[PDB]
Amino acid sequence: SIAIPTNFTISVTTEILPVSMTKTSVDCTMYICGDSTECSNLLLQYGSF
Amino acid sequence: TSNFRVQPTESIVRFPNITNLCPFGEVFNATRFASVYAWNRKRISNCVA
Repeated sequence: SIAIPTNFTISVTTEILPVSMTKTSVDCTMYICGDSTECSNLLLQYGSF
Repeated sequence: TSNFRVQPTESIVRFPNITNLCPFGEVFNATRFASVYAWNRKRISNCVA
């Protein structure tokens, strides 16, 4: 027993692929210390984090 | 390279236009002082300290 199609169909299926995220950057002293020169001295004591 | 932050131009200070002298002179130097358990809590307001 064999089943053979007679009339075909053509579909269009969408596909979703991310390619990139939102490019982001950050600065410690503005984030961590906030332009304060008292914290700017403390932060550098923690090495090159 | 780094973060550019515009240096502040000058310093601006604003305080309420009140110049009443606080009664601390007689509060600390009061003649009679209460006991430890019956401490007389005093509220000071509307005066420059």
